[PDB]
Amino acid sequence: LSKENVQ
Amino acid sequence: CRYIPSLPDRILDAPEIRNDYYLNLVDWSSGNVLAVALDNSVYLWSASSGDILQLLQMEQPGEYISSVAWIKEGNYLAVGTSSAEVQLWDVQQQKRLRNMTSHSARVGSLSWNSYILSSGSRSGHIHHHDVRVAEHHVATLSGHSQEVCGLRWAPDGRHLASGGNDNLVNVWPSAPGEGGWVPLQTFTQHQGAVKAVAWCPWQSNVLATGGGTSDRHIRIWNVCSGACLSAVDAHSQVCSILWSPHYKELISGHGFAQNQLVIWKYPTMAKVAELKGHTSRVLSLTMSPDGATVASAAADETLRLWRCFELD
Repeated sequence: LSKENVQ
Repeated sequence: CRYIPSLPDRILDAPEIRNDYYLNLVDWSSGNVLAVALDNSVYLWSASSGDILQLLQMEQPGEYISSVAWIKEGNYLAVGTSSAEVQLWDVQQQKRLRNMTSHSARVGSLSWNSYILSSGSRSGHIHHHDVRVAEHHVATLSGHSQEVCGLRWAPDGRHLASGGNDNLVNVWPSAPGEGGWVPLQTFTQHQGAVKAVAWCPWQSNVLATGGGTSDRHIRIWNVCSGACLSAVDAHSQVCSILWSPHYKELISGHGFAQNQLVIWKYPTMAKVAELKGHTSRVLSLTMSPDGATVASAAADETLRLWRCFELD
């Protein structure tokens, strides 16, 4: 996941 | 309550800092040297002299630095890479003593405990490295199903905390047991990635953790009892926490909306200060050796150095 890098 | 400047003392420039929440791109040495990973290079900056040095630049296309951490005495630097290496650098000589491989994916977090260097990876695994010997890889701790973005040894060496993008916090023993490497604790209450992990310097078994955008909380734990002693809504993803002995406070770094530092009184968890300035999200906090100054690194490609814990 890139959960914390998503807008 | 006392004077805490609303502005940074110094603002260093950090061009091409990689705006990736999971990485740990800054660290402040006992020798007063800031190490800073900007894309595929690491820079050293003495807070004494002001001297700047490009320590290293990655060799291969597409590779970048994913973590940095100084050894206690500040003369060697650990560097994790997107290519899953943990490199060890002699900083005076400016040579690379080791290039340790073992991980299957990028190495986003690092923590030292004497000559053992612990490394965490996007794979979820944590490795202990005995950097003195040839077979460096002496342990595997497998308690995460996603990126280990927070990794910190307790000041007294009795515990290792790890935080993940699986929203887990694990507290590991310093030595395996009959079961082998298994956590002493596993805290599931965070609802987002936990990159922010920090041990109370004056209360052995007390740990602070901070959650990502879907969580937004700071949590304090007793890792002996398993208790959550406190949960505070910080209203923003929490990227880093530091403790300060000086006034018994915590400071945390944040992103949206206000991209601020917040200073809290412990153990009341009352808000003392907010430190505004950063124009994009804070990525990392690190502390100077005298404990007076916090460095914040953000996605606005600046490092602000805040003299917020000055003494008398």
